[PDB]
Amino acid sequence: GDQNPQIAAHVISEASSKTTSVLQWAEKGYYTMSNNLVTLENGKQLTVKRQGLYYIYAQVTFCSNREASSQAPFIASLCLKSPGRFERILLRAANTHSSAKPCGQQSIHLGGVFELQPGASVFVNVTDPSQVSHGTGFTSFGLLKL
Amino acid sequence: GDQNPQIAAHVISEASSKTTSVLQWAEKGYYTMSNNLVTLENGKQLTVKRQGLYYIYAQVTFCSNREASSQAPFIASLCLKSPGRFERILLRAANTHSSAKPCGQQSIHLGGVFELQPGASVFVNVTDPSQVSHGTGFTSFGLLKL
Amino acid sequence: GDQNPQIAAHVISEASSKTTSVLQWAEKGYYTMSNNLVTLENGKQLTVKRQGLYYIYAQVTFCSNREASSQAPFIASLCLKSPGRFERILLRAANTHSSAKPCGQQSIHLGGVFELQPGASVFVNVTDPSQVSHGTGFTSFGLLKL
Repeated sequence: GDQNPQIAAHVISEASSKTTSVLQWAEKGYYTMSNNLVTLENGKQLTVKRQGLYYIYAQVTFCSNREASSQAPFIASLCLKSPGRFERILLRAANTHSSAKPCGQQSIHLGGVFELQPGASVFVNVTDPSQVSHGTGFTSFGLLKL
Repeated sequence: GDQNPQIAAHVISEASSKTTSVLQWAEKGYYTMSNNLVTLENGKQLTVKRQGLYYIYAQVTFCSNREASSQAPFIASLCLKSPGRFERILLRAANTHSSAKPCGQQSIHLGGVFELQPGASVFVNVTDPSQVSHGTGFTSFGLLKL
Repeated sequence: GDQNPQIAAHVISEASSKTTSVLQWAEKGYYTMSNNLVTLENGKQLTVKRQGLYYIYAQVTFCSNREASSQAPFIASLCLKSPGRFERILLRAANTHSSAKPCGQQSIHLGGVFELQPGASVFVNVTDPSQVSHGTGFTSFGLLKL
């Protein structure tokens, strides 16, 4: 206050206690939720209350074994739920593990501009949630209205 | 309409049928072209009609063999054509294949703020176009005016 | 002039001549410093003179041996100095080297939205500065006010 009412979010990773495969987040650590027109709904997803173009991003780090998760690539997907609609993938990134190298810590950065409908919402899928790296700083998600 | 006339683009990968090495794009899938002051020109490049600072980004995923493409690193470059000017690289990212691991799916994220002249334009170069991953969600390109 | 007075920066890598581990930058090559309300202070850090939300990003490429830097992962961190405050990490990315593969060129992209206080400032830490790749286009840092 007053220095906020742009629409923007930045949210921090947290481990799911359920079989997952969508990422959970919190409003903790270095977080942003600049106003009531974004919210973290659990979800866990970022829900916008205004239509328009948004820059949307995620970062996922994981630590992984090649010979153990041999299935085969890690992939993180930015996905969209719009009201009364099926779900879409917006972005995906793959990284390999590569059989048989050891618990390698790797990151993924995803980002682009998309239209959102009022009522929104965006989330992140991964193939390998147990392998995900829970920070600090390592795994995050957010958006900004342009 | 009306919810658009920011300058912004987001465009989706597509395979070239020519020996390449610049990426081709389409206005398909989750795409954005928010007004007539950006266009996808083929090219394929994003052409802006206004000067100013832009955030510009690409994401390139590829699937690659180490022992096969042994040449040696994959590199994706964000490059600039300005009117009556030579061409410049703005950003580059390298990823290794690493001789001899198998068709490993890897991604690259590129992004930064740059000045563009009226009439523009930006494109993406790669070393290894055949290895590029054509989505969905995998390979993309765009920009936003700040 | 006039086409600038957004707050934005984009700055280019340069090798430290000191034992480091924070990255040095220059206002060279494709750089941006859109006004006196951002500066590159050495530092080297980006210092803002206004409070508010910023998109902040870095890209770090490095070339690395697994068996040589065996310690074990490369990590780049976006960090914050706020006036009269301790220092915080905003973002981190890890990449592995993976013992024993050869001088592999790899990149990292970091980015998110954060609040900055007047007087600011942000910088990038790495584990392995000697391994860092000094462009052109390879290693960069910047921000934009939203």
